[PDB]
Amino acid sequence: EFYHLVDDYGRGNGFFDKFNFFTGDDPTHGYVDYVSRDVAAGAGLIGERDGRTYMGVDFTNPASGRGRRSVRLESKNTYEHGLIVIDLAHMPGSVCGTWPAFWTLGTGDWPYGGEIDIIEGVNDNTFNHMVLHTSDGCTIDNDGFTGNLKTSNCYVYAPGQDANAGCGIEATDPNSYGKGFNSIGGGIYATEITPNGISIWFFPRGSEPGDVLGDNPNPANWDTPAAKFAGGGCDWEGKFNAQRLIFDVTFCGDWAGNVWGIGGCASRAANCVDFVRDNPSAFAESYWLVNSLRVYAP
Repeated sequence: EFYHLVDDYGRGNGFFDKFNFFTGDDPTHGYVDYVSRDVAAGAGLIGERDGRTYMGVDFTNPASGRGRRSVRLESKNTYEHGLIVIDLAHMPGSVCGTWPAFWTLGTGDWPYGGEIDIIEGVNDNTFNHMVLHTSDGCTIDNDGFTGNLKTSNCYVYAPGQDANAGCGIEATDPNSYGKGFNSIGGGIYATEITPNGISIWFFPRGSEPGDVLGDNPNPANWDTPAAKFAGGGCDWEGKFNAQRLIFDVTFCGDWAGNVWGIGGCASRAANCVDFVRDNPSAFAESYWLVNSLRVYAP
């Protein structure tokens, strides 16, 4: 009643069988070499670790070619309305030069089917950033969530914002991302998509509701979400269509590479690319460790 399970991703190979591995050049122009499932398996980039599904990057070899090896998985199934719940024991760390994301992407030409970034950040970020990217004509209200609103216009080319900033909300818990998240053993991110808006809850390890992992979650009884995107400034139903789930870690590129120079990573090397190419050992923490991924429908 309210929500029922429609898709449990399981773990290991059964989990990977539910995704297509993207191998094209990075759309965000990162210094990354997305590899095939076979190559990933052969490189230790994907697998299982004590029952948890693992997806990481090459932290052994000096990089060459398109960039450091990683994987980008995009789900075979798509969902228009629903509740996506991911329980993570570990996510890519706050590593200089990286840009991990767990997100959703609509069908058709971007940004017309919408995009939802659930877990995303760069370099040595502390806080998670939850963000929507849409076509023109979608802004959100500033209430109903605990995070800090950074940009109110979800349009990817919104007038007063950096290109492709979208409408983002920054989480206030320092354990919501990277280093901190991993120090507590991770947690759960649940995101609900309805005809009236999107909500994303973050439950640090141990603080989750008793029904969040079960077969009939009821978000209506959960604590205030970390981010909520709603309001009359957007036709929620028309701005987002069927979404596929995506996991990736890219390096440098349009965001991480672009801000390398003004942050705490500037001292590691003159450029982001030089650091990522020459310091493989730095990326050992850049991996996802999934306990479960389950999608529900109303």
